[PDB]
Amino acid sequence: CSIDKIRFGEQEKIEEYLVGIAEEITKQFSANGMNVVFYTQFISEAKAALYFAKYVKLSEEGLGKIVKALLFYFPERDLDIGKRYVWLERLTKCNELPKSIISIIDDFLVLQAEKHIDQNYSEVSSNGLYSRDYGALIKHFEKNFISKRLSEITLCLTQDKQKQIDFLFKLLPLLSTNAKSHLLSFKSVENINDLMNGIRIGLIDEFTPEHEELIIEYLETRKVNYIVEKEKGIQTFSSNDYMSTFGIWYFLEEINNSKMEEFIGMDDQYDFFVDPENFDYKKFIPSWLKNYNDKLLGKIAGNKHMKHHVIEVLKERVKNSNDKRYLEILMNYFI
Amino acid sequence: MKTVIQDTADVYFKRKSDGKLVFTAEAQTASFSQAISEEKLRGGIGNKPLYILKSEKEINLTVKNAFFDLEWLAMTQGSERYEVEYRTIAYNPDTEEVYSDIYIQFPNVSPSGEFEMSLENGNALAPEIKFEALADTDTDEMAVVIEASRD
Repeated sequence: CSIDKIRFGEQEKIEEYLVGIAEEITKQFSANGMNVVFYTQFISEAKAALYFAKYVKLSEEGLGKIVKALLFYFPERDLDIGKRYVWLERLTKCNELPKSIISIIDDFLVLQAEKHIDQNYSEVSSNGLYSRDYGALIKHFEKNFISKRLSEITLCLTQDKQKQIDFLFKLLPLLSTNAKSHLLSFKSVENINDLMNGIRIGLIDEFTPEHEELIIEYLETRKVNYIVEKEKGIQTFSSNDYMSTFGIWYFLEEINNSKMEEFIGMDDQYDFFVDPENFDYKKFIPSWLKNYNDKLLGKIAGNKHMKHHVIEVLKERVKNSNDKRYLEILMNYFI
Repeated sequence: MKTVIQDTADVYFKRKSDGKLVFTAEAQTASFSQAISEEKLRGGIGNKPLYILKSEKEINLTVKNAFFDLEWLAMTQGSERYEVEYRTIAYNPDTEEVYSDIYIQFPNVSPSGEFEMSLENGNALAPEIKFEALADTDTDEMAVVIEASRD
């Protein structure tokens, strides 16, 4: 259902409801004394309240109140930073974001950065967890957040370990120029990648130089994977991809090299980008691009010479489904 | 013998740094889910191809049994990953013969239970356990299929 449409009433007191949940969490988890016999009760309803809030309003008091605890007092066992991140936008879906929340969230990101600086910590989640998500998001609100002094307190380091060396790559757009200066002091970019993040927030388009070794070695060491994979037989669909991320680059006109049709093999999505006029049509699927990004896909589905089968794909899916998404897709960008 | 489609699955669990083995004989529910839905972004910059698609592809796994085993209560009594090795099979509709074996293995998976069973009849108590596949910040760490049935 589209709860967003429905109207609201008695907003006054539910504000005290949520501030009460917040203060309850603060009091319970704040001291050394934590009762798990208490943890087995409504801990869950506490998250349940922190959710259906979007679809509900929030003055500065209530929104500040939820953010203090949400960034400060919830135990990690039921909470990873990824689902935290996901939860904080949807609170900001139905309201604005004042200086206060900027302040608090920046405090969170810096001291949580200070939390992970450890020989072992890997900062795991089921999203990937680069609170460069946070950096870019705060950048998305307002014009700029140069990170004031938190920039400097993140710069102040030494030879040490390698953790912050690439970790600070998360928050560069929320940093000063001296950040890039003493980054250039050691080890600019060697990550086999860099695209994953730089292309995500800062670089994106307009310049994709001769990066040389990256894609070439990708193909060089993936041909042997192809051989030893199709010969023996395994098919894992492990969630990490760059062949598709460059196949989409190929027809996006960002990549104009002639060395793209090489692999053949698997990932019929790659064939889908790179093989217009002979593509295997007995692989119809409402996926890949169905994960419809926006207009890049208007150009994707331009395809003056191939439309006739995709319109029957729309037939098959929209006709045999009540899901609103697929027909909302069908109408405009496929017209 | 009329309409009795019913199969079986074997599921194993292991924590890292040691050859752990917690297992179940069956998984009655074995619900696998794949949910994908994007965010609300309206940056609106013309010279900015988005091509975001997705890179999360969350998984959901569930098993049920009466087995916590017995020996790990022993020793274990005396992130903490809970890696899982599935074991299932497939059949050819043409031949309906035993020819294929299916494996599923993860390097980052953690359990996620709802600690409120509290149900008002003491039932057979098939302690349903809900799972979650976690992802590190290194690479990959998703699956391994070990497709068999070579021929």
